[PDB]
Amino acid sequence: LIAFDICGVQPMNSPTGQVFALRAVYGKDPVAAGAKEAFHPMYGPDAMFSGQ
Amino acid sequence: STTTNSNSIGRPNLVALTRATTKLIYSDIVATQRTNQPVAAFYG
Amino acid sequence: AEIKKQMEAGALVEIAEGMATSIAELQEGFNGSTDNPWNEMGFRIDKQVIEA
Repeated sequence: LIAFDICGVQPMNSPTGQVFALRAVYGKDPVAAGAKEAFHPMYGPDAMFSGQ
Repeated sequence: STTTNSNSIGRPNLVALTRATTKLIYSDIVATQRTNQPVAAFYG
Repeated sequence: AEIKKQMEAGALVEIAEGMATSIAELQEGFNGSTDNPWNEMGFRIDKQVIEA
């Protein structure tokens, strides 16, 4: 076997658990259509957001 | 403008657990003594 | 694609810039100023559930 050398495990201590995730979001409303992710890895930052 | 509308929650606090059971009152109602045989016989 | 062509061709050039002190200094109504809010940001926090 390949074991799980190539996967996360995070074993459960209760069936059917869940995972949370945090996105930093700019554009006043963190929950809005079109709001943007502050640290998205593919998309660059709005270099002028805090400036001009 | 992050508010409680944004935050997601893991699970609730149970706070309490209740079981609905009959208060069983028979000990104070029936005189009794264990039988050690398949049949009991009382004397009048 | 068209924007990238103009960008590559030098017609459009990436730029970023800071803000004049005279604007930033009174941002949010200082000295009786008006219609000058700050840019704002936050975070969200969402979740995924896994069935066993």
